[PDB]
Amino acid sequence: PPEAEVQIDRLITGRLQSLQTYVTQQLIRAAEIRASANLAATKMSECVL
Amino acid sequence: SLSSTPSALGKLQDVVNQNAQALNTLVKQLSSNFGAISSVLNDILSRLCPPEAEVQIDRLITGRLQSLQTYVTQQLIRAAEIRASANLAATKMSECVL
Amino acid sequence: GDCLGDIAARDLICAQKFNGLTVLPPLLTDEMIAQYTSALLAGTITSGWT
Amino acid sequence: FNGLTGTGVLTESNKKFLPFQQFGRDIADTTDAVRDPQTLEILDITPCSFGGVSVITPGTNTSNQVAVLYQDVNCTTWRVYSTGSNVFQTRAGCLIGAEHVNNSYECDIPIGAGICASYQTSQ
Amino acid sequence: SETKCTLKSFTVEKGIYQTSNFRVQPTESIVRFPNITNLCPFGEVFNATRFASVYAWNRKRISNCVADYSVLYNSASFSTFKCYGVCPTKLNDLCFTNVYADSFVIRGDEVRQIAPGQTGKIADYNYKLPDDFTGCVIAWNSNNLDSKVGGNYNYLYRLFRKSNLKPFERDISTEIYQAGSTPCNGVEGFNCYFPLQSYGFQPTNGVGYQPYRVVVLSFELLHAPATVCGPKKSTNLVKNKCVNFNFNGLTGTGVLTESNKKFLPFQQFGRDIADTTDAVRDPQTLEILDITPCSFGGVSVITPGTNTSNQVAVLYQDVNCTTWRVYSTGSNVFQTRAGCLIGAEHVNNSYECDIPIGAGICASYQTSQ
Amino acid sequence: VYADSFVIRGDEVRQIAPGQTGKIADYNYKLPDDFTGCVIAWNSNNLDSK
Amino acid sequence: MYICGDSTECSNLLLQYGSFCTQLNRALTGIAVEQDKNTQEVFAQVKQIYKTPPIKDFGGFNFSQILPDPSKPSKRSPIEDLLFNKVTLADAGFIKQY
Amino acid sequence: MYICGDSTECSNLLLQYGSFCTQLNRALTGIAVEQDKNTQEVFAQVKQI
Amino acid sequence: CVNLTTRTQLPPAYTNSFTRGVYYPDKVFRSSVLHSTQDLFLPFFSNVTWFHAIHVTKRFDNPVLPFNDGVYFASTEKSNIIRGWIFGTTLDSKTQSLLIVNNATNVVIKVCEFQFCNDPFLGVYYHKNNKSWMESEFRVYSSANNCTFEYVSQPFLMDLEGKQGNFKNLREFVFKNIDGYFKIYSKHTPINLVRDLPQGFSALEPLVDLPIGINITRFQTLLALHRSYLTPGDSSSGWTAGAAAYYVGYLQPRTFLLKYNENGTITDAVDCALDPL
Ligand SMILES: *[C@@H]1O[C@H](CO)[C@@H](O[C@@H]2O[C@H](CO)[C@@H](O)[C@H](O)[C@H]2NC(C)=O)[C@H](O)[C@H]1NC(C)=O
Ligand SMILES: *[C@@H]1O[C@H](CO)[C@@H](O[C@@H]2O[C@H](CO)[C@@H](O)[C@H](O)[C@H]2NC(C)=O)[C@H](O)[C@H]1NC(C)=O
Ligand SMILES: *[C@@H]1O[C@H](CO)[C@@H](O[C@@H]2O[C@H](CO)[C@@H](O)[C@H](O)[C@H]2NC(C)=O)[C@H](O)[C@H]1NC(C)=O
Ligand SMILES: *[C@@H]1O[C@H](CO)[C@@H](O[C@@H]2O[C@H](CO)[C@@H](O)[C@H](O)[C@H]2NC(C)=O)[C@H](O)[C@H]1NC(C)=O
Ligand SMILES: *[C@@H]1O[C@H](CO)[C@@H](O[C@@H]2O[C@H](CO)[C@@H](O)[C@H](O)[C@H]2NC(C)=O)[C@H](O)[C@H]1NC(C)=O
Ligand SMILES: *[C@@H]1O[C@H](CO)[C@@H](O)[C@H](O)[C@H]1NC(C)=O
Ligand SMILES: *[C@@H]1O[C@H](CO)[C@@H](O)[C@H](O)[C@H]1NC(C)=O
Ligand SMILES: *[C@@H]1O[C@H](CO)[C@@H](O)[C@H](O)[C@H]1NC(C)=O
Ligand SMILES: *[C@@H]1O[C@H](CO)[C@@H](O)[C@H](O)[C@H]1NC(C)=O
Ligand SMILES: *[C@@H]1O[C@H](CO)[C@@H](O)[C@H](O)[C@H]1NC(C)=O
Ligand SMILES: *[C@@H]1O[C@H](CO)[C@@H](O)[C@H](O)[C@H]1NC(C)=O
Ligand SMILES: *[C@@H]1O[C@H](CO)[C@@H](O)[C@H](O)[C@H]1NC(C)=O
Ligand SMILES: *[C@@H]1O[C@H](CO)[C@@H](O)[C@H](O)[C@H]1NC(C)=O
Repeated sequence: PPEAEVQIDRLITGRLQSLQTYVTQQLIRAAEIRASANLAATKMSECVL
Repeated sequence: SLSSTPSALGKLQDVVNQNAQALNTLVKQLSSNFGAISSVLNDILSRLCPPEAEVQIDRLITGRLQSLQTYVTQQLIRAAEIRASANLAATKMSECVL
Repeated sequence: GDCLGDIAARDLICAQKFNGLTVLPPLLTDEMIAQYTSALLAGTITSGWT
Repeated sequence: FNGLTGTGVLTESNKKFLPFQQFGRDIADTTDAVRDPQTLEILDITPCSFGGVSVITPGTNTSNQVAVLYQDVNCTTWRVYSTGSNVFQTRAGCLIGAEHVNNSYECDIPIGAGICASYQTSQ
Repeated sequence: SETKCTLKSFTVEKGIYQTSNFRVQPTESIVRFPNITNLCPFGEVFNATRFASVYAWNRKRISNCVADYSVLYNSASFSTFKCYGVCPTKLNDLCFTNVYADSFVIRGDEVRQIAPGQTGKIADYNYKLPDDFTGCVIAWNSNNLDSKVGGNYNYLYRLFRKSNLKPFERDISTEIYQAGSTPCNGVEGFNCYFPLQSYGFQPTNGVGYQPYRVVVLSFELLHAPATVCGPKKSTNLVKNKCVNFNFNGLTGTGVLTESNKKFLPFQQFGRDIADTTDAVRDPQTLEILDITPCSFGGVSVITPGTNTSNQVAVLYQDVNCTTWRVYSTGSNVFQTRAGCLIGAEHVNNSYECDIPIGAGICASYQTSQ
Repeated sequence: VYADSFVIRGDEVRQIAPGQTGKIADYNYKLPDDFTGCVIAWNSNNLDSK
Repeated sequence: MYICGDSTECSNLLLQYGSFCTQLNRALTGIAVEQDKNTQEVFAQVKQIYKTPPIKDFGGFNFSQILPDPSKPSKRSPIEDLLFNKVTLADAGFIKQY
Repeated sequence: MYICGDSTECSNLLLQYGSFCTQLNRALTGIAVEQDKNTQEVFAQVKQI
Repeated sequence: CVNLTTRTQLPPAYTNSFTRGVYYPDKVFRSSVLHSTQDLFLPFFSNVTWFHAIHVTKRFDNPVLPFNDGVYFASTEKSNIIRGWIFGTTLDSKTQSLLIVNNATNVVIKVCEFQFCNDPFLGVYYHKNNKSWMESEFRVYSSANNCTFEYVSQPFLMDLEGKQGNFKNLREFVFKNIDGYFKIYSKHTPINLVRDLPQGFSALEPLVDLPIGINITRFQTLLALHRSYLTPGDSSSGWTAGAAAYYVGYLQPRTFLLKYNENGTITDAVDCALDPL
């Protein structure tokens, strides 16, 4: 433990960083998809209906 | 109708809840040790001397900066979504009202 | 039991599941989307834009 | 195994190790196979856990009955916490603890894959 | 100037900049320790006629005393001293709670085993110190006390055991150890052993075989009422001012006020949602005090460009102005919904917004401007 | 570069280091917590003893 | 304040990360400015503040629930007053004293 | 599962970061919900089939 | 030592632990807050073994139970029948063990190489003359060599009177043996029950933290016997079981969400591993 916990913490911090990176990228992508979806919804109303 | 069904305004209630929860989260996150012996700077300083104390303090500084960066990134993303809503509202004001 | 049995496949889907990465289903299935699309066409064709 | 510890399910493997190789690893550099120290058989190691669990909850200010969805269980030991005597298989997982009715309705609590749930009447 | 440093510039453009927060400094310090008058039994722990065998070590409770370690300076000399918790230079500023002194005699080569993470006869079968340890290990040579010419055989250690000890366990039994298949029913034959052996301590032994007296001081810090404190002098308690403080070793800065909190008898400190101490029980008078941070905030600066003038106005968001926790009164005080604005004139002429302040108020630089 | 020099008892050698306490560390020779340098010592029983 | 909590030793150690703190606030300032811009883009399209005439007939059309109610302390229409009493905010003023 | 892989010692150490894991999933849940909303905004404009 | 007889043969009873077994996990005051913590706790709604003493079908349960790395103990009493516990491994003079008893005058804690009785007990004799209940027998052990820990409380006089009616006193304890320390948490709650444990919630407070240094794998409960002019004079059969009950559960690592009210009292809790809800 006096040493093991240091090595384990290095990995925990690193894995959390990887997950945060993932979530941030998914949030950015989601915003782009929403914009596309809003456009599609607009077209459905204005081009189809 | 507005009086009867409170959920009508959920869209506006949501932005005052989300941007409040965000700060309550930052305060609560201060309790994390981030790998340190204690989340309290004063415990680190009252028990340890600089050659070791500075390591424990740095673990907390890095962790708190990470929490703040997370907050700012989320606020920037939310701000972009709000701007899009505001642009739509502005468009409607011109095209539906004027 | 499918991921346990078929080790040889080295299926990426199993690798993702074993590491806690989960893919969730949509609420609207392809069949339901098809019904909505068909309704819009029936409307457009028989009562256009009204 | 020779000092290397862990948790998992051991099964016979079709992997062949070169004479000097004692352990094998996956794409994430995690041991996924070992050569047994007394019988030189290659065993594969599969993690014990797997996943896919979520809970459908009426508000707790109404009742404490819940239904549990198991995404990776087909229900036709099912790797579930309880059989529940009310088992409905859907495309979104095995739903245990909810009645299946033939009346369609407007969606209330969405589950997925066309299925929703609600708390209705002796509810 | 604070704005200039933040922006890394000697020129600041027209607009509003945030400039940290309104802060105050502490003016005095408060030191509070329980009024313990007795000196700790350093004599009994370190000047004892006899020490225990390592297989059957003693554990003495220490309480209600002052840990003035300096009393050992003109007497004892230690070859070994190591703290696994606190850096030695800070021991005098702290209070301790569950304080115990373990003591025994071992050979010098075995002194290295009284530490976290070690193996060997002592670490595995006689005295295991935990991996998670707070305390100090102290030891010294006792060749002129614990050695005899024909050998001092009064000191025993365990040589044989079936499994290792867990932290702070003792085993003083004398069952016969079975090394082989034989039942060892009081046999002590080829495959049976009496588990304990003596150390042949003699005055002519080389250093690794000389006896050493070992004392292990176990303790816990800052989470319970103090029973043992270092030799710090206390001060008077100052309330309703920004002060520095030390309450039983716990330091910090803040404003101390009377509290309505009630602590359970065993609780010394209280904490907020971020696990920061926000209340203490005073060590001499058992009064609960709340601790509020000295600083608070809400400060920003309204700046005409610095290429025009150096006059600025300062807004204090959390000041009502009707000592205001401001840097200067300024003789021009305008209270707005956005804060107390000091250093700007208030006029009744509305205009187009120039530098926005907030809550309907804007500012500008206008005419003798 | 400076060389400090003195004679102490062997049990006190352990005190010539950052973070230490004791008669030497506290009252005779205090070495700083922030220290760059090397501490070197040797037995002089055949030189400094009578 | 978030990271060090006025600990002096932390404040000095934190100096090495000062460029990160500056960056965090530049981002937050940018968001804060956009929020006022959004409000103006939506509501300040017309810079002539036209007064509602003394009420004259509109041919039977009743606009009293959308027009401001003169009896109120804040000149909100009956509908607006309802909207304001449904969305709940975190605080009720911007001045909180030490 | 991502960070510890069912190691017990890691799981206990990871408790101090539990507030971060909760935050990561709140973000992912928000995305997941929006994906069904996007689908309805585009295709479920007319409720008469 | 005395080997007791004239006892009938009954299966153990089992009950529902409900929400009992929570104790204050710290020595820090906090209030109006929920706090998540991990420690060894009695799981909620666990299987609790129910032991019983009653004269009637004469029953007097004093078995040796496993300690299993942590014990939840509780009792319901009307007349001070449960007196103490024995903790250790073999309990046969070969190794050290811990004896904690209330002998009606002092609370006594000892750690020695005790040789315990097969049927350890304490007892009270009723004197019809002058209507008195007095502490008489103390068996428990035949020997106590090489004692390393000893504590005796100040004197007190315990009420040894037999009682009729329901149980009035609920006592709960948590016993742990960690890094050489025997930790005890406890609470005393007034009750009015005929049988079994009451439902409800109360957190136990720390009582002692004993620097013992011994290995505990098993423990035994010590009950008092009643003897009187109405019983046979034979020491193995001449006794009354009175009326008392106790419950034993075991602790497991768990995470709990604990709710602290305005005055810092734990008023509720969630067992995070009880179920998906
Ligand atoms: C669950 O497993 C079954 C096989 O055991 C899958 O296949 C169907 O099984 C039913 C049994 O009543 C048959 O009537 C169907 O004809 C089978 N389908 C096919 C394509 O062969 C079933 O698909 C699995 N369930 C899920 C949700 O994957
Ligand atoms: C605490 O006591 C137990 C019981 O005596 C010890 O466990 C036994 O160890 C022997 C030797 O390996 C085995 O043959 C027994 O089967 C074990 N019994 C049980 C119930 O597990 C345990 O080792 C002791 N603890 C320490 C630190 O010595
Ligand atoms: C500043 O404090 C005052 C009280 O001291 C607040 O209340 C107003 O005080 C003025 C004093 O001239 C009175 O005329 C008003 O009638 C009071 N208002 C109310 C609602 O009672 C004042 O609101 C505070 N200022 C700010 C910005 O919060
Ligand atoms: C618009 O409609 C409102 C009713 O919704 C009218 O207000 C009412 O006026 C009568 C008197 O004629 C009062 O007795 C009612 O109490 C009023 N109702 C409310 C809710 O205030 C209003 O006068 C109409 N205005 C116009 C221009 O037609
Ligand atoms: C309860 O136990 C205590 C402790 O063993 C008994 O008190 C001791 O009695 C002997 C014999 O008279 C004295 O020599 C000791 O000095 C006493 N010890 C203390 C600390 O006072 C006590 O008598 C027992 N009581 C009962 C009712 O059994
Ligand atoms: C000993 O090792 C050999 C070779 O690895 C193996 O075949 C055998 O089963 C092992 N066990 C015994 C009891 O011989
Ligand atoms: C130990 O005893 C000597 C006398 O033999 C005395 O001078 C010294 O001060 C004592 N040490 C302590 C700590 O009391
Ligand atoms: C000593 O301690 C007592 C009890 O804590 C306290 O009441 C008293 O004021 C203190 N100071 C003096 C000088 O007695
Ligand atoms: C009780 O019976 C056991 C055998 O079950 C025996 O070993 C023990 O010595 C007996 N004790 C007494 C007091 O008779
Ligand atoms: C455990 O509790 C259940 C009730 O939940 C009961 O049916 C069962 O018999 C009990 N078994 C044991 C060994 O306690
Ligand atoms: C009651 O009488 C008995 C003799 O039968 C005697 O032993 C006992 O001590 C007496 N009790 C009291 C309180 O005097
Ligand atoms: C244990 O008791 C025996 C006597 O039966 C004695 O000779 C031995 O020294 C004692 N051991 C300890 C550690 O006190
Ligand atoms: C807290 O303590 C106060 C003062 O004794 C009392 O009035 C109040 O009812 C208590 N509240 C709770 C929840 O126990």
